[PDB]
Amino acid sequence: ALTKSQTDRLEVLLNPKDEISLNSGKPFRELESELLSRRKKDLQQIYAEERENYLGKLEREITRFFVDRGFLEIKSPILIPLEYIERMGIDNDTELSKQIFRVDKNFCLRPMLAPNLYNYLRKLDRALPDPIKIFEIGPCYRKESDGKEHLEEFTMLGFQQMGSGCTRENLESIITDFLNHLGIDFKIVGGDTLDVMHGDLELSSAGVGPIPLDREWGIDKPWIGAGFGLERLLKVKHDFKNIKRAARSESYYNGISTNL
Amino acid sequence: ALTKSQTDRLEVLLNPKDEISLNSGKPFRELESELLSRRKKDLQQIYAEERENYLGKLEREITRFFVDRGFLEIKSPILIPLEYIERMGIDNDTELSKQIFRVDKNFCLRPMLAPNLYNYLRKLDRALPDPIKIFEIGPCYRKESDGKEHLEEFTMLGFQQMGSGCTRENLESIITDFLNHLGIDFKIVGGDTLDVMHGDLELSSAGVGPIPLDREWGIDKPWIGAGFGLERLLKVKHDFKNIKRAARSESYYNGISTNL
Ligand SMILES: Nc1ncnc2c1ncn2[C@@H]1O[C@H](COP(=O)(O)OP(=O)(O)NP(=O)(O)O)[C@@H](O)[C@H]1O
Ligand SMILES: Nc1ncnc2c1ncn2[C@@H]1O[C@H](COP(=O)(O)OP(=O)(O)NP(=O)(O)O)[C@@H](O)[C@H]1O
Ligand SMILES: N[C@@H](Cc1cccc(Cl)c1)C(=O)O
Ligand SMILES: N[C@@H](Cc1cccc(Cl)c1)C(=O)O
Ligand SMILES: [Mg+2]
Ligand SMILES: [Mg+2]
Ligand SMILES: [Mg+2]
Ligand SMILES: [Mg+2]
Repeated sequence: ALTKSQTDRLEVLLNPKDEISLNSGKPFRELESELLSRRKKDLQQIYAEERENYLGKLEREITRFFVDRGFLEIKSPILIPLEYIERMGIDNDTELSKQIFRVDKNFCLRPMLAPNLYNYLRKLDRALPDPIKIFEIGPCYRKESDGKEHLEEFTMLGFQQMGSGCTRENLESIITDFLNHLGIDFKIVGGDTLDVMHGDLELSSAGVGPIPLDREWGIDKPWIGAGFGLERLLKVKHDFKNIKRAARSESYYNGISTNL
Repeated sequence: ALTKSQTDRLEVLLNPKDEISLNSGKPFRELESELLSRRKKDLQQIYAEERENYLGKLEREITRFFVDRGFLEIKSPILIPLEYIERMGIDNDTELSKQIFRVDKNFCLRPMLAPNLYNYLRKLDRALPDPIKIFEIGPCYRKESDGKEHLEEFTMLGFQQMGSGCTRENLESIITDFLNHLGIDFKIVGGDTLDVMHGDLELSSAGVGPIPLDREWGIDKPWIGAGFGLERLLKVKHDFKNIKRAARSESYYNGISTNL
């Protein structure tokens, strides 16, 4: 019989599309050599043909979707002033206050895109015609307990529209077109707040403004927006058992173990 | 006559393609209203047509170049173990040792891509045919003195080939094809080491292995590689006077002031 340590080793080499019975009679060394051969072949095929990383490719595909729908592509700082966290209403009572990676005395790694998106909406309202539609994709950081659905370093899509047309119906239409474009099953469950679920996994939280917090950011128009984790989208699309398979990582490439 | 503070204000609104004499007789309020009008028009045109961010677009264009040349696209952690810095030979004597953004007790924001690229070359050598060609584009972080050519948060392209064909000629051919593809003037000046210059501005440092440091990373094959700053490429291509115009930023969008 396989030890638990041996099954752990085989599980890192197992891909969802495999159809191998680990619990059958075959010895560990033979099961391991078979899986090593397939994963090496998987990497050789990627190298010979497409050569694109799942996380980079997903970001490029989402970028094309939102640019084509009239949203301006934003690239804003990842290292942000610590004051932005408090100004978001994240005080000691909230969970997120304990999840911040602090840097130096006055900076942190952003755990969210909302502060920079607020700042862009306010500034662009002086220049662009109504409605203002923006989006950003990039790294975000949170301290988390170990869990199959959370990374400490992940990638967030955030989009926001401000001005006319900021209805819940329009928000649900964006989400619906977006996930049907990507081929990801979902249910929307519900200022108004709204979560996008895949089974028990949260793909997104979405919001409809105005809300009282807007005033602190110099915002006084209605808005709709949502934030999606890219690694969670990849986990669902590729049926990964653990989100570590979709992360920026030295241990996995497109969900394939790099320890061969 | 304009005050220095007024000229500073006008300089943030001035774009390289403008042809306005600030030192002429026109009053500040009129020069400011003219420049505000043009920059608002510039943003409106981006929003109406392409809607792509210069830094995102450049990353996508570089990605296509290297994928098409047979390099595997890597996305590796930005928050890296602090031990990687020492293992790179960065001790107290080097400048880079004082430039590290530390996070928690044992992590830092990566100032370079070399450690993760080394780790990928070693792991992929067990799976991929010779030669192994990889590249990564993403955020890097260094503490810097104020200067028109440096950001504390920037974006690095790093590529590396390991195995056969790792000659200086082949390295110079990659660099030359790459920058002629982008339309960026350069001179290459010179294990062997090699810098890619635009006038007095360093676009890249490049290297040819083996070097003694490889052994610490489990590497024992020849290699060639180089690292390029994306914001410096944008600064040259768009003739920005200060690299702040090309950065991830809340103050500039595609080199256009957002404070209008
Ligand atoms: N640690 C994380 N790892 C991966 N994705 C994350 C992480 N935290 C948040 N996300 C994603 O970012 C989206 C928006 O962030 P947010 O609504 O603040 O998350 P959240 O409410 O903390 N979700 P959860 O922690 O799963 O209950 C989420 O719906 C997830 O898709
Ligand atoms: N602070 C920075 N801001 C922007 N680009 C940078 C920065 N540091 C390095 N780069 C870019 O990354 C490339 C490779 O890094 P590296 O060779 O370590 O830089 P460097 O030797 O410290 N250059 P410099 O600081 O200008 O003398 C450089 O050639 C630049 O294009
Ligand atoms: N609240 C998360 C996700 C998000 C982003 C943007 C907009 C909304 Cl409504 C939600 C963040 O600030 O990044
Ligand atoms: N030395 C810089 C630039 C670089 C990257 C990769 C390879 C070479 Cl030769 C040079 C870094 O480690 O990121
Ligand atoms: Mg959470
Ligand atoms: Mg949520
Ligand atoms: Mg330097
Ligand atoms: Mg250098």
